[PDB]
Amino acid sequence: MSAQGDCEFLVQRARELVPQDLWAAKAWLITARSLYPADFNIQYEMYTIERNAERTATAGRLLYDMFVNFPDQPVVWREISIITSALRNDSQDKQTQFLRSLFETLPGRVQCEMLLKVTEQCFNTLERSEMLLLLLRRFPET
Amino acid sequence: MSDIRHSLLRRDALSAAKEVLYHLDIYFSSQLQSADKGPVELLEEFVFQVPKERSAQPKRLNSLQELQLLEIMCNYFQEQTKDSVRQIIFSSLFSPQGNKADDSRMSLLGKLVSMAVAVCRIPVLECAASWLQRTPVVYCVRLAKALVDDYCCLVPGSIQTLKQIFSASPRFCCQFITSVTALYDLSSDDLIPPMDLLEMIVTWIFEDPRLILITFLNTPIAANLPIGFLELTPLVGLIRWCVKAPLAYKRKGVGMDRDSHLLYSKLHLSVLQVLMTLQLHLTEKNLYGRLGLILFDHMVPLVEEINRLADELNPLNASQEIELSLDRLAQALQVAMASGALLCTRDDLRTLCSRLPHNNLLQLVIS
Repeated sequence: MSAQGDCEFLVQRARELVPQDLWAAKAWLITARSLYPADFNIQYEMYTIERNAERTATAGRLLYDMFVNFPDQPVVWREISIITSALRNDSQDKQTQFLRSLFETLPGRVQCEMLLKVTEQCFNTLERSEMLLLLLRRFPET
Repeated sequence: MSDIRHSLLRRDALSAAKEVLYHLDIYFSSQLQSADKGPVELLEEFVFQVPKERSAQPKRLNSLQELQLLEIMCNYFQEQTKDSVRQIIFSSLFSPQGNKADDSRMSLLGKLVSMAVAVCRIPVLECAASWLQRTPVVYCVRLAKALVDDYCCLVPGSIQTLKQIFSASPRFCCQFITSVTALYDLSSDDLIPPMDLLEMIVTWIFEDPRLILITFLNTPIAANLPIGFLELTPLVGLIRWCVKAPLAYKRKGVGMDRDSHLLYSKLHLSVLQVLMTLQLHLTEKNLYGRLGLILFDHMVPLVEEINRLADELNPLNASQEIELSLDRLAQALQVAMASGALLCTRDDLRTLCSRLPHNNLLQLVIS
């Protein structure tokens, strides 16, 4: 019922809204409602467009909640892998620190589940073992 | 007795007026638990520099004595420490009583309110806000427009003082937002908001949802008051102001005002936070009764005003602006529908879109 086209039009509007004030882009992105859970990747991209501490905190809350709601987007897995690698090393990136803070902000059970999912995805022995060790260090009860 | 009135009918800076006001306030406070028009009218006329006799000379004109009386009244009101007494005095002072100086008395009351705001008389400012809530939107909005024109047009700092007061008093901020929305009705060139006032409004959009929520939670709302008793949510005014960005050029040479689109759009973007806060306050909580929010069936009047005002060369000169305004109106309608502010079903505004310029945003609103 022309739902992909609406998402494409919203994406074009956001692309045109990058040059203008971010408040207008945020207001346009907020009132969509038609397919917001399906277009939550676009919402994640918009939240990652802003890089403020408050914006990153809101992103780390909302996008993580949506990813828990919709655990089928590979973008969520990519973000989880980036957050885990940011926790492991590469602290010089402020956005990496924001992702690490967002990951640590989640509950211990949720963080353990995300780390277990990453380790299951991590077919490599070294990466899976390092992720499991990091999860055990952060969460001793897991 | 009339002897006290005669003793208080001399000089324009006399403290006898303040003593009489304090005695009347004390009598009203004493009798409030067990609870006059004439005494309040006489006190206002004495303050308004109109004598007791209906057709006599003015009460000693103004000069510096009027300033001394105003300063004494401000000092008493700030230290009055009585919300009900201050509210009653403020309501009596700025009410239309039919005297020869009624408009001047209302203007002087607005001047004293501006002085109190500059003096940071927070309880007196709250009493004035309640009195404005107990006053017609016409006279109160005119007084607010006069005070805004007085302060904003001066040197920078008045906007800063207004923003500081808005941060301090949220009820006064909500009343000011409603008054500014009523003044900036997009009716004429004067309806275009001034630069300083718009800058203060845009800067004060960090707690606008919080101020709206505070105004809503301040007191339960009864049925529709006479022509508006300072309604908290002026969403229609902000939505129109965002839409009226090219209307600044349209109303005017032609291109006198065209740079205000971005600032209005930034201020309009706060409505998303306001919409989410209103949804949480009404749908999530037990406040889902009544019509959701303050609508008053004004959406149809807003659509009609948008259709009527946009006729000034909408086709090619302002095609992009018209389409953007249509998108903003669609976003406002979607926010109202999702947040429950507009309890009415479809075709209340979809039919109104027939007499508006065709855009993809019209189809999106319909969809």
